[PDB]
Amino acid sequence: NGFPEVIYGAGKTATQIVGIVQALSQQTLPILTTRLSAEKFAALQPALPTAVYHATAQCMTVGEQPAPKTPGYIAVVTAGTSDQPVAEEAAVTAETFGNRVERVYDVGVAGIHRLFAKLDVIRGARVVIVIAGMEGALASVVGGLVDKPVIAVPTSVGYGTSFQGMTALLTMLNSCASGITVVNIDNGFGAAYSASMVNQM
Amino acid sequence: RRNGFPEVIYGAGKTATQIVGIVQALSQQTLPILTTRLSAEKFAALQPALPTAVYHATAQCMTVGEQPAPKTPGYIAVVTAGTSDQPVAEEAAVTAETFGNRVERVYDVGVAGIHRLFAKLDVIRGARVVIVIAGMEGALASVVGGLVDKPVIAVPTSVGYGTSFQGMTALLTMLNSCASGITVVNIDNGFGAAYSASMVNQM
Amino acid sequence: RRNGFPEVIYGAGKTATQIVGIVQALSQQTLPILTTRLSAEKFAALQPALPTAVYHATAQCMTVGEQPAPKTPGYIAVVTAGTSDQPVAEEAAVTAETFGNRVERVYDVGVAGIHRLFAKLDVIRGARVVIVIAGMEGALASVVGGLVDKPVIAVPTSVGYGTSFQGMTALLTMLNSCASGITVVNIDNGFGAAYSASMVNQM
Amino acid sequence: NGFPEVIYGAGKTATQIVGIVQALSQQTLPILTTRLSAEKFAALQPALPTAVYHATAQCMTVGEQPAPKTPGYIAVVTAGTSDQPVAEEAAVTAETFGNRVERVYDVGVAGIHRLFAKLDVIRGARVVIVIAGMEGALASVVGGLVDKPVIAVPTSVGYGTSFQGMTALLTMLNSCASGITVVNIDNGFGAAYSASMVNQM
Amino acid sequence: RRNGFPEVIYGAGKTATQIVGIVQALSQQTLPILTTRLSAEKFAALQPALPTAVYHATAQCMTVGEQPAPKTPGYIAVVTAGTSDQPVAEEAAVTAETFGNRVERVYDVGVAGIHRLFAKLDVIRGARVVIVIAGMEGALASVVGGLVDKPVIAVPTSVGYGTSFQGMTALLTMLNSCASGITVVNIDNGFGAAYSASMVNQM
Amino acid sequence: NGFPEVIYGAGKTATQIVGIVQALSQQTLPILTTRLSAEKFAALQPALPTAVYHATAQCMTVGEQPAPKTPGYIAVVTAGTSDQPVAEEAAVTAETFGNRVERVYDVGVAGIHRLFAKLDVIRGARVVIVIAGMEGALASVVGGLVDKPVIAVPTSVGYGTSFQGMTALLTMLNSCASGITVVNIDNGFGAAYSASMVNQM
Amino acid sequence: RRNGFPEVIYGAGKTATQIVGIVQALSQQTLPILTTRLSAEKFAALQPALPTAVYHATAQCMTVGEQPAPKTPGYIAVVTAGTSDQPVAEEAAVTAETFGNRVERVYDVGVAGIHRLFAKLDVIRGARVVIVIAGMEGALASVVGGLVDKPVIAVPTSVGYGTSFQGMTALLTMLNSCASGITVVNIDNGFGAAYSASMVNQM
Amino acid sequence: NGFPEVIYGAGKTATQIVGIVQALSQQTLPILTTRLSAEKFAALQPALPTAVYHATAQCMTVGEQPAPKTPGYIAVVTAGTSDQPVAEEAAVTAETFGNRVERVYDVGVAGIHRLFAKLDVIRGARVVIVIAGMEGALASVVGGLVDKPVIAVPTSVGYGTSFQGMTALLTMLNSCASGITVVNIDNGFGAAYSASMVNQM
Ligand SMILES: [Mg+2]
Ligand SMILES: [Mg+2]
Ligand SMILES: [Mg+2]
Ligand SMILES: [Mg+2]
Repeated sequence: NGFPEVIYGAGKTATQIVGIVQALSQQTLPILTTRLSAEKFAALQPALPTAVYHATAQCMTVGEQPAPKTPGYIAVVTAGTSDQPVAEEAAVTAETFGNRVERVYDVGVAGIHRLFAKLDVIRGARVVIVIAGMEGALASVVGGLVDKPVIAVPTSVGYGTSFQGMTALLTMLNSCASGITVVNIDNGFGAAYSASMVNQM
Repeated sequence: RRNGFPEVIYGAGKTATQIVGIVQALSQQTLPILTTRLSAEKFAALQPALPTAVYHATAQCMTVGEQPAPKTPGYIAVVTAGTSDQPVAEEAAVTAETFGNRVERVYDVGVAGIHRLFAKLDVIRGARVVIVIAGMEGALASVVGGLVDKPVIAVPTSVGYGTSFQGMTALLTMLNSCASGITVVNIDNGFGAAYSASMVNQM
Repeated sequence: RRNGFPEVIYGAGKTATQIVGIVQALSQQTLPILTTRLSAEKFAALQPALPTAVYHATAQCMTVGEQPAPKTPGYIAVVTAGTSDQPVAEEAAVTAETFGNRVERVYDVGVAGIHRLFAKLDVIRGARVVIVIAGMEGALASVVGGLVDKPVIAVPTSVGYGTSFQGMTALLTMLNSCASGITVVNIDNGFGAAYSASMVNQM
Repeated sequence: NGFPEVIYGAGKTATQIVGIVQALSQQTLPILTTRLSAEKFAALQPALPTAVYHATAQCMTVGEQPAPKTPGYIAVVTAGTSDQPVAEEAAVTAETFGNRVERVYDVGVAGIHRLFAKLDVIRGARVVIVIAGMEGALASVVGGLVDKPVIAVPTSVGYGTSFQGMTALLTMLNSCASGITVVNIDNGFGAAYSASMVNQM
Repeated sequence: RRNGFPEVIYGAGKTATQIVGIVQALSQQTLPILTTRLSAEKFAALQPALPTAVYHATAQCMTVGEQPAPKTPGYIAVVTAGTSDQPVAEEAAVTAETFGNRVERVYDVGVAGIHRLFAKLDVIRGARVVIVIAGMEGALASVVGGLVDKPVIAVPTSVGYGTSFQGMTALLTMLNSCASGITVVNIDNGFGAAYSASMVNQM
Repeated sequence: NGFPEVIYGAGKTATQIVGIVQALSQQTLPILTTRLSAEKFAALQPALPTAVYHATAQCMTVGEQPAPKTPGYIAVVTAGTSDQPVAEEAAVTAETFGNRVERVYDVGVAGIHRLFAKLDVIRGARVVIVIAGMEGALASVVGGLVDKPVIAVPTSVGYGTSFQGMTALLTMLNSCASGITVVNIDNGFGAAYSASMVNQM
Repeated sequence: RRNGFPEVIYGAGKTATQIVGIVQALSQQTLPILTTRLSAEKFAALQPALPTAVYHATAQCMTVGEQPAPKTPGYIAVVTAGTSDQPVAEEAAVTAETFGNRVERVYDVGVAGIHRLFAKLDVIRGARVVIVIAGMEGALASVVGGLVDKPVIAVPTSVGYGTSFQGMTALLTMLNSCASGITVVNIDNGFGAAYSASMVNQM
Repeated sequence: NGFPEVIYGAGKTATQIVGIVQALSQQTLPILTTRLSAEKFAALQPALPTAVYHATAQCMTVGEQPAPKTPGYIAVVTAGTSDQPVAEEAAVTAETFGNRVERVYDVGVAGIHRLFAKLDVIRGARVVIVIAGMEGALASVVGGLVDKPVIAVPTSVGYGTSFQGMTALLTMLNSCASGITVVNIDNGFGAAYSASMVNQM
């Protein structure tokens, strides 16, 4: 089929992932765990010593770390430092599928000059992924400045009236006619999954 | 006591003769009066009743009276995202001028083509205050906010396609951009924005 | 710089003569232009002004210009749930073809009668991308998503009975289906979906 | 009357259920406890040793476990493993009322072939109960494929934009013209109650 | 394979001739067909096209075909809160009868005057199923639910004053009443309620 | 003026109420504390030994318990046992203001016969106060059966789709033409305050 | 049994002849009847049918019958925020008078110019009950509530600009003001407010 | 530039603020920390002993406390004592930027006479800042009584139907034609930032 396996680390218990990981990882393409608790990564180190963990990403993969299967790369960009978790969740997921990924972090619209410094890197990426929370303006900015496919991920980070990310989700929908397609809140996985399919062309 | 304010009438709540009954009752102070949000038909039956009255179709407002020079040399900037927001922006611009301010309009400056914003950034930054008006693309307030170090009044507009929610999303996004002096007002309320912007300009 | 894109005009924001003032001003590049979401009356007063223009009533769009061969041999699939979503789907299909793509339409493929989906599954799966369009029954994006291993752009539609919320529920359900490459766009935004789908098809 | 008794395990205190269970279970049809805390099942074992507990269902019944009062059975189907709690809450409630119930678990639309494998069992059930959370598509699928009464239960399980189950509740309402009638979020009890009445015909 | 169901057409999505093109194409099975939610003008241009067709203005539905005896001796009860819910209730009643059920209507049984409910409680309780229909006063489903030990399908209606939210509150209240067999359907969906109620009546 | 004093027990700290209670209760009409924590009632017993506490009401009054200043009484009615807290919050507040109050508890619409048993008491009360949460039908029922002023209080108690009491608030508004006026969620104080004014006529 | 209440008909739910069929059927008790929320056209076709009927255009209500003296000497106060709330307030005032109460109207008492409230505060405070009616500026209920020690029934109105949400925000703000006897009713429900206010006035 | 630096105390970790404070406070205008945890103010005292902390404001500034750079002052007014936190958050932020600020606290509409006692002070302030939560009526009152620029801040404080401050945000928007411009919930920083710009004219 070509796609690795993926589970639901937050939806399952501390060991149901490992009870089915051995029934699902019978020497096949590497495994992926999304939404894994920072504490539950320690309660499973003795069960799988050959496991790597990404604290910022809250994801863990046990197996092969593939190589670039395409000369083009995906660009993950984020406005503030508060969205770095869901950014790395998308980054390591786009890495498991076998796509080189370039990280462009802390590039909010409050400092728009920071984007034009890294615009040459963003424009030369087969797909780009915009991440935002409070006032998801970054999507509209990169959408009108980059004529390449963009995936938008809203984040639940923020305080009052952000509505746990709902008001960023509505922003990036309202600027979709610029080449932007948006997925669900905190769904860095679904963005990198779709971005991988577009990059694997 | 009056502190130098022109008179304002809500043109949508009154009938075609109730507003001319309040204009001719105020036609003695020599200070210009203003009427907001009145339809083109609400004025068409008035042109014979008020020969000394001028109407702005795009702004949907009417002002009648001798309008003297601006009270302050500073100018406020009315920034618009797309062509579909020209009504509300002109509603704010024509009412901002009536209170006695100079106003430099900066229209069609959406994020779709940000270079248009950097073209007129010098005019926007050198203004006492800036009023941002945007609809489906509520991002414009965030961009201008972080690029100007002067007060900003954001005004969402109801024009948009689906999920624009008659400008409700534009309201939330402008609210979540209160970083570098962003301040939002009600939906479509170009007047109240220019009301607050006139006091800041004439501090 | 232009990278090979046809021209697009928002037909709902302009008047009947403002769009023919922009068509004849662009009638020199020989590259076809497009106009989205213009009413049948907004075109009826134009047929004498543009003899070389064709209109799609179901799509509510107008394209004028010599349309050459497709730029890529791949084809995108426009999948529709019910007969009531034919407008938006055709809006996406006719604009997806203008950018220079082949498109194989797959209509009336609702979950009410899933066998109709398994009938044309071979055509849908062998396409470079797939655009799903659904209204009250937002489930179609979820089913096609888990059944095709190609990118999918979901487009909710406003048509529906009560609680459909002008397609708002269809938006939420398509958003909660981002498993196997599902990606949603704005309500009724068949154009923006096909805009993104054209770049993925011509990577 | 024919119906057993039922209480509100989460709405009452640790012993108000037992203070009224003896005033209400004076040797009558078996008793039922909905929404009972996993901890409070241990603080009441000494008070009623003849009590059975279902951890997955979070329900406990003290008395007779009846037999099938009708040759037909009710089918409880669920899309993912995250809805198994409210599924078993409905399953054991349909069992107390005296209806045989067939469980068809982990049958999401992401793997639609899993449903057609068990479709012969679902189609031959006097009533079926669909359970879903994220993108409640399963209801519409079974509704258009099974010409038998369907009850729909939305679940609060899920992350962003699921709105604690609200966005599944709206989905199954919008496909009611296919023989689907939907109840409240996490209300596995009300679904099995109605499904029992339909089965007891 | 068909299991004994009459044919149904969504009269709101089609044009005045598209539904008569589907009626005459089905005028060979001798099994009656049904059309829901078609306007009185959508039928007025049809009376010459279908002499063997009967229309129910209050129900906004049309049925054409030889309608035989009921399939089961049991009867379902259609309970209505106020006079303003007669349209949707009759939409459910006329479609519930077409599938081959007897139906005993119980109208104007609002909580404002609960004695009217206790008057016809004997008729309601002795029915195989009961369909409750209510608008601003969504409480009726809760009262009947706790008073009958038979399945109940609740149907909210969009009619109401402010805060009724086109029947959205009626939907929530009927949802929070799932105690004694209450089960809610979509807004105004009298058909789908009667569709489910026909299968329960003919178990 | 005639009205006792009232504070905000949940909005203030453990002793700001007592720091201002002595500046506000300089030998005047009795004092009232709304929304007081069950734990904070113990951290203040040494500061005011002449204080009475109502655990169910989560309110405490320090001073005179007045007598009926009017021969008529207010009736507080509640559908289920889960609304008894906010019911007693209204009951003891209507008692401080000097109105006799009759309690009619556990009278849901699921057992409508329980209401007609106590309808003779409800109908003879100058004001009545309906309390409800899940499916606030009780208000509409008593409103159409009692031609006397009714105050409606929605409660935050309930599970899914109750929206922390929001969906009961909308119900009792939609049946206001029957002599019903509704206040805020869990605002038993504001109901008894208004009911007192109507009774003190 | 009737306890002294006039008759009330929902004028919006019935047709132009159904309400005159209920008026002439009640034209024998000599007790006046009332009809709420009927349009000016719904009465224009009635003036010949009921010569002994009077209509209130601002209130959109019609009352027919010999109206005797007030039942109690106390008076209720109907307080209005702006000129745009005169319809609903008059709907409450004319129905409050029909039940047999004196009512002292206090109009145009918005927070924009609070001195107008302190001018007529003596009249408002000395009333048995007070009904507050406000739209976009829902603050008026909070101000009057803390300034009068008599029961208050708040009534939000649907009139407003953006974000007023057809008076939904006015409903929330009046709900969050339940401090000194504030009690809110449904949107635009001036009748139900006056229904409750008549029982409190005649305790 | 003229503006001091500001961080996000709640969005960062216990020391990321200090890891970048020394890279950002290389002997420049004073530093500002918004939304700082009451506990995290103690875990950083050994790292910066020359730091002052405002418990009510939940903000801490390390450096110069400037002097009035303009003879006019900003007025922060609040209705109840429950909004004093976000009030002091705005007060100390307007103080860092170099504006004298006058505090007018506990001035709700329930006691409107308290406002007219301090109205002479409010009217003589180049900018005023209204703070409110439950029934944000105070903004409309001061807006119609003060012909000077007003900034409105809604607070998340309150109970039922306040919707974590959402229903105050909608109130002050609906009275913007009186010279009122409103910012986000609990955003005392953004209000004082804008109020400073207006005062620095
Ligand atoms: Mg682009
Ligand atoms: Mg079916
Ligand atoms: Mg009554
Ligand atoms: Mg002012």
